[PDB]
Amino acid sequence: IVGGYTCGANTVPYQVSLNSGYHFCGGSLINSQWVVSAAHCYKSGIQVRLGEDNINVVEGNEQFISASKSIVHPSYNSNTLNNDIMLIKLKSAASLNSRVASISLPTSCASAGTQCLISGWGNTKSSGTSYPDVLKCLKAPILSDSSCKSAYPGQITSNMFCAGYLEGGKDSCQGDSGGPVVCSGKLQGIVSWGSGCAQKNKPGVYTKVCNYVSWIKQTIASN
Ligand SMILES: [Ca+2]
Repeated sequence: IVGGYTCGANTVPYQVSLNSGYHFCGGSLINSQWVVSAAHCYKSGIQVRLGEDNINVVEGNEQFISASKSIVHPSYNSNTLNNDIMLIKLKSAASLNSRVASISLPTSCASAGTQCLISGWGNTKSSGTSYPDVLKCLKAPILSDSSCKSAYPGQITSNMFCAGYLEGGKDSCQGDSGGPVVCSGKLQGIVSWGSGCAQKNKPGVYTKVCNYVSWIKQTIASN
């Protein structure tokens, strides 16, 4: 996250870190056994780390649980990042508490103008590289479809929305991918892509979760 703030330990209790020897992607806990992330985050050997603040120090609220199954969306296209969403089932159920908690799925889509909370352990510089150990947060509005399409001609599908600031300086970044965009207590986006980070006229592009709730629910009901 560029231009954000230190969330505070365990204040984003649905935030997960995906670990394959090192943090490489965010996710969101959506019930005791399932994590939503970005399909472009797919790899084998995933350990899900819940209850994290400092990803480099064992602080006492962590739960580390191996992935038993990953399911990338049936229609994911890695070239266009259309349908940039995947589900991860945990080998055992997380113990849900005040610091490890699921995030509600939306019943309706967010609209342009709604402020949202975006979080992750991604890069904090737009012209440089510095990775935080503790979780970083950013409050950002959804942008209109037209201004999203105008920022990225020929690239925005109906499964994508933009959020952030056209003026630059505040965005998600590399290593935030897969993580949450939460608006009024509902998971409305997944950190997906963008041209650099926090660049003028190049806001963050997010997977539009409301389009996938049917798929998420049916997948969870059969796996
Ligand atoms: Ca830790």
